[PDB]
Amino acid sequence: CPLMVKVLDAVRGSPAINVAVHVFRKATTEEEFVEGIYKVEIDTKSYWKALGSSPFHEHAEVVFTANDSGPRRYTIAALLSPYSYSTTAVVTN
Amino acid sequence: CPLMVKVLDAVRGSPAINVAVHVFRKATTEEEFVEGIYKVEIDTKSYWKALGSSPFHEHAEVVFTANDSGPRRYTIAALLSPYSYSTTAVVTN
Amino acid sequence: CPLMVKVLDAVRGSPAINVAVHVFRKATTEEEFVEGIYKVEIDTKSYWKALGSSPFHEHAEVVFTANDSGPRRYTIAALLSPYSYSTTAVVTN
Amino acid sequence: CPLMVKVLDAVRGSPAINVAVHVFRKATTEEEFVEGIYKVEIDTKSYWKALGSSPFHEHAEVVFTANDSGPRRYTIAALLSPYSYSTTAVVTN
Repeated sequence: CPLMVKVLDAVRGSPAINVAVHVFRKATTEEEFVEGIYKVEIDTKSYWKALGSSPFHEHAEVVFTANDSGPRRYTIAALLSPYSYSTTAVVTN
Repeated sequence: CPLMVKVLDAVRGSPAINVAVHVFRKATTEEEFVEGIYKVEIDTKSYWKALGSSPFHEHAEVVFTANDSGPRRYTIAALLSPYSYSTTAVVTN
Repeated sequence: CPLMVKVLDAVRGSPAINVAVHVFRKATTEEEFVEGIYKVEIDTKSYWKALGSSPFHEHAEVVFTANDSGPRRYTIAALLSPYSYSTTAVVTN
Repeated sequence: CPLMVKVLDAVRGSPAINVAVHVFRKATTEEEFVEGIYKVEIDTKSYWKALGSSPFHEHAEVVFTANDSGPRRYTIAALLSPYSYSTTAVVTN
């Protein structure tokens, strides 16, 4: 039972490529698989995550306040987008 | 029982490509598979996530306040969009 | 049962490529696999994460205040986007 | 059961490539695998992380205040994006 994978075998020219090839062959127990390829996070927020095993167990008093306030400019040209013969310009006068 | 996969075998020219090829062959127990390819998160918020095993068990007093307030500009041209012969410009006068 | 993987075998020219090839072959117990390739985080925030084993157990008093306020400019051209014959310019007059 | 991987076998020309090839072959117990390749973090913040085993156990009083305020410019051209025959310029007049 052979397995064969061909991706972009013969490439002639000047391309602009993003390639992600994931080949997986397999064969109280737990197994976890977390694969992440080409992940972009520009403005990402996580406040409470994975607090753990029994936090704040007894009479916890938590006062959490969060403010997202301010001039923030995120100017991106060609995010995760390859180009071959083009003109990518960010002109901020 | 052979398995054969061909993606973009012969490429002549100047393309702009995003390629994601995932080949999977298989054969108290738990198995978890989490694959993420080409994930873009510009403004993503998660406040309470995966707090864990028995948090805030006994007489918890939590005061959570969240405010999203402010001038934020997210100017993106060609997000996850390859281009071959084009003109991608972000002109902010 | 042979396994064969070919990616970008014969490349003639001047391409601009990102290649990520992950080949996986396998065969109280726990196994965890975390693979991350080409991960970009421009403005990423994590306030409370993995606090551990039983933190803040007894009569915790936590006052957390967070403010994101200020002029911040993130000007990016060609993020995770290779280019072959192009003109990437960031002109900030 | 042979395993064979070919990536960019014959390259003729002047490309600009990022290559990441991860080949994995395998065969109270715990195993953890954390692989990270091509990770970029421009402005990344982690305030509370991995606090440990039972911190702040008894009558903790924590006052945490955080302010992100100030003129910060992050001008990047060609982030994680190789180019072959191009003109990458950051002109800040």
